[PDB]
Amino acid sequence: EDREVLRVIFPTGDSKVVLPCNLLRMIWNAQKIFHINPRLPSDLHPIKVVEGVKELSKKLVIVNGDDPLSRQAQENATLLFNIHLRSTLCSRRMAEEFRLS
Amino acid sequence: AIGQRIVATLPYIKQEVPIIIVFRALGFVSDRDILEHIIYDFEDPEMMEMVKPSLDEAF
Amino acid sequence: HTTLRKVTANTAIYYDPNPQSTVVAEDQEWVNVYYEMPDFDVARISPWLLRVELDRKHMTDRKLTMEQIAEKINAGFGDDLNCIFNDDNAEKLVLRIRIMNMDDDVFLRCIESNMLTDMTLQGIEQISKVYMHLPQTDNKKKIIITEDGEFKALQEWILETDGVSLMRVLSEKDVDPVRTTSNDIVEIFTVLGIEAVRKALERELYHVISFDGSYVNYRHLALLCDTMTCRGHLMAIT
Amino acid sequence: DDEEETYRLWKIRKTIMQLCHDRGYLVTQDELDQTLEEFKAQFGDKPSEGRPRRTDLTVLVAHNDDPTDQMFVFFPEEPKVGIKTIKVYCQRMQEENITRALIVVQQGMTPSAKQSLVDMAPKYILEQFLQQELLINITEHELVPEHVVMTKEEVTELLARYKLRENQLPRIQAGDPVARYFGIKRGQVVKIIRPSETAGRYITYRLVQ
Amino acid sequence: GRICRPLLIVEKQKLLLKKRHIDQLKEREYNNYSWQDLVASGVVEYIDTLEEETVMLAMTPDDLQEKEVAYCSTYTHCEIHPSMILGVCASIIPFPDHNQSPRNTYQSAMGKQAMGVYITNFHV
Amino acid sequence: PGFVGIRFCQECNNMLYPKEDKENRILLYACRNCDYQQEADNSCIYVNKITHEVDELTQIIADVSQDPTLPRTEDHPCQKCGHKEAVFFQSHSARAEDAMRLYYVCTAPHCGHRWTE
Amino acid sequence: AKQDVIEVIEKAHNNELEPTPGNTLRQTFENQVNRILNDARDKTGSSAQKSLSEYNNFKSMVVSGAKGSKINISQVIAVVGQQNVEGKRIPFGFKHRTLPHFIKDDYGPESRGFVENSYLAGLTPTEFFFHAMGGREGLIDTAVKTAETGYIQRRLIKSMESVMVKYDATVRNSINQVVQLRYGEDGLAGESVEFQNLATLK
Ligand SMILES: [Zn+2]
Ligand SMILES: [Zn+2]
Repeated sequence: EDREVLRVIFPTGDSKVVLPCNLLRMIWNAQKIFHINPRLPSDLHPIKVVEGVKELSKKLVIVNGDDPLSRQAQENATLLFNIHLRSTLCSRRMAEEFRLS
Repeated sequence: AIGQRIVATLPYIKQEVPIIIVFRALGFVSDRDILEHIIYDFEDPEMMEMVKPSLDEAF
Repeated sequence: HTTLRKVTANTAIYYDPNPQSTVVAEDQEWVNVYYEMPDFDVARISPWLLRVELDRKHMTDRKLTMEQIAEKINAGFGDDLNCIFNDDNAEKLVLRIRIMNMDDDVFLRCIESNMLTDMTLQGIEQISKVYMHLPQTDNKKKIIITEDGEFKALQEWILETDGVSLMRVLSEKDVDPVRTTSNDIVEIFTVLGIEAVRKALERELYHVISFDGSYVNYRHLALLCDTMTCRGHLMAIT
Repeated sequence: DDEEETYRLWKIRKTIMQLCHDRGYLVTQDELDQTLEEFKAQFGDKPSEGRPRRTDLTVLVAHNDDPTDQMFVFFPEEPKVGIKTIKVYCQRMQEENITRALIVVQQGMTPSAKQSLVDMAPKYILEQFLQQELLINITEHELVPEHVVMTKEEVTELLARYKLRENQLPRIQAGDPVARYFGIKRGQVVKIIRPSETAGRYITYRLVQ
Repeated sequence: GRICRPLLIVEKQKLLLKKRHIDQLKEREYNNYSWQDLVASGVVEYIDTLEEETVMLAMTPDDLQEKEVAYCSTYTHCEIHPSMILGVCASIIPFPDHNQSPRNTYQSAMGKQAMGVYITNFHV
Repeated sequence: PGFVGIRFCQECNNMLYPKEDKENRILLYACRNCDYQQEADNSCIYVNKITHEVDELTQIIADVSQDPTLPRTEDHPCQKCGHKEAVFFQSHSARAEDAMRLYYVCTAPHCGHRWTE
Repeated sequence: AKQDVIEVIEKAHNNELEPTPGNTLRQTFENQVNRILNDARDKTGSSAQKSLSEYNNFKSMVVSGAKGSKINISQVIAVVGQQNVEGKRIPFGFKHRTLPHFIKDDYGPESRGFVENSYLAGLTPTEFFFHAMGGREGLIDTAVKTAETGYIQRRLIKSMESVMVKYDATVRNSINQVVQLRYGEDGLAGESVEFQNLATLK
């Protein structure tokens, strides 16, 4: 669904975007800080990845409020970043690409 | 109006003046004399038709 | 836009008292081929004739024919201005006008000078020139999504005009009314509205900034463009 | 001369049906996407002689929320519409007990006719449209974002959430092309949803003036 | 008010400035043979901007040589030296034809702020 | 077709304007200053060459062959006199788009033939 | 390149040149000549660039990006190139001539301002004058753009000066009208954001 939303946002196939946090650089930082071995199997549960990304998305608040209007504005404010986050911190990428613990 | 009119902005005069009027004011009333002074080659109808509006405007 | 002057080779006024025996010798064939049957009120004919010569090059460059031209003249001036013409076969594309009933000859000269300027044979006013080309850059190509899910840049013809009638060009057959745009933000505001001109103005400012390879954060352009459009009209920075 | 005339009539009708559907009027899918050949079958392909006459093109739709809230679409024959024609249409609307109408003129409308359209607003909300601006649906343009007329409850919720007055929202003119497409008057707020390259989606709200 | 400059007149394809003129110019301080005698000899001519339009110049007498493909072969004048296109402050730049022209302009402006001895009688 | 020149009265030397005689159904050229009239001989009153198909060879004059600043060529001899040298130049005239065309003039004195390749 | 330009000139002189769509014959000839000479400049610049050693100090400063560009090296070593005034070759300021040293109607490269020398080789007098013309264009641009750009800057500032991010995170002007419900549509400052790639788009 996020893919289709991006496809209607960027009708030309330009994936270059300007976003707050350089997630690939942070993943690299985590790999080097904790001495992640890319060749060994990881101890990260993909369900932990899904749950952690969802809680993170809940904690990134640009528009504050439980009312439905604030909920929709919050959805819109962090839409592109949350898509980037879900596609970068995906369970599969975190399992066979980044191999974080 | 119909074609391209030639005018002359003389000094100390705040309104355009047709060239034919200026030529007549200098003593050249006949259109032949004025075009003798303006057009030196009577075999050239282009110059002639381009001066004709000024004559038509001052008759 | 194509006026009669753009396709005309040369105009002339003659004094033809009887169309049966014309002044010119090469126009005696089709004039009699037209006059042997009474198509119009021959009695309401004026001896002042207005013969215009076209040129095959400009006629072909616009896919234009004497039929369309004569129809346009007889529409702009009704039946008051009779026009006749030959087929598109003679070596010279010629068509002859007369006035139906200031003196007559002056009136013919005046309508000649007017028709050669305002008589729109084909095209849309205010659009001087149009260039068709293939965009090599993907910003003007047609970016679609293939059935496999990949972005594919279709190399298609696009037109660039030298004037703007966005209002008219959009409402033309085989013209895309969705991607056709303009760089005149005032017309975008008049035709599409305040949010359309907001987006277009953002695009044009971005084009001006980035043409030299530079880059400015989008929030600055967005803030400038919101300042110029937050009050429902185009607020100039002046 | 004639095939293009019926093409223009079909295109105008298509834009009108899309417009009525976007305003919330009951429009069947069949007429919403009516092919040109189907239009010729239903109305004809010789408007010049009188098949179809523009008086046969008249539309009458009903709002989805209220069947009694109907709306007309008239297609006057004269290029320059005069005050007498406006009086005739208002008389018809009075007879049929309809309170909203669109007049799709060809060339224009006289100053007296426009003043008549303006003065009697509280009785009959009847709008004026050029056939030239109905040959395209501007809401399908790439530059035009998604406009949505908010309800008074939604507007109250908005002003209560952001704690602001109506004069503090950005504005949209009452004569805006999209405002006229959606037929919105002063005091109404329109929610514009547009894609944003920094946020993904952005909703702004413009007050009509 | 007509700005003009001196130029060497050219015969069929030859300068009128023969070696005898250079000889008399070398002993300028003895025989009082001066520039005015060069102009009076019909060897030099002042040409204004408007008469340059009708003149065919040779940049150097090398242009008057007969070439494998003749460019003009009908010259009328010759430059005394092309470096005379420069003014007072640009005539101090060495090798100005090896600089970017803005640099030559900036020097022509900066030779005027340079220190030196602005005049010999500065003590008074 | 060709252009039409202005013609003047024989009495007042003012230009003759066109007029039509219904009685004979014939073109006349009459002066609006005096009361002179003349029987026209062309029957054409106005001519506009929108294409501007002007033969620029008529605008050239042989004296241009004396210009030291024009280029000369030995490759195009003169067809009228056989002189080898000839000056050439472009149109340099407004209203002429295809003005890269070269016009040649013979440098022989008193020949002054002009042509185009 | 000069022989190529001579060939194009000969074609134009013989009416063997037909215009391309969207341009007049003069403009098409100018396009062909300018393309030939730009190709010559680029080829010569590439030759000079490949000739450079690893010890070359021009190449050192260009490679590091400290100062200079490959075009500067080309102009110092290979060829300075075409001088343009208002985006066109040197105009015929005399009567059908750029200088009194040329014949009339000479559209060749040297006549119209092609500097076939390098800065080390040194410019000829006509190349020197044409280069001075081209450089004067840059000086005029630098000295004339400043007033208009500064007036634009002042106008922009006075138009947006009081727009500010408020404590409810909306962007508002002095009148308290809402310009943006969130700054940049995302409520983020421009210093912390940075370029990234959406991995699921392409
Ligand atoms: Zn007379
Ligand atoms: Zn000869």
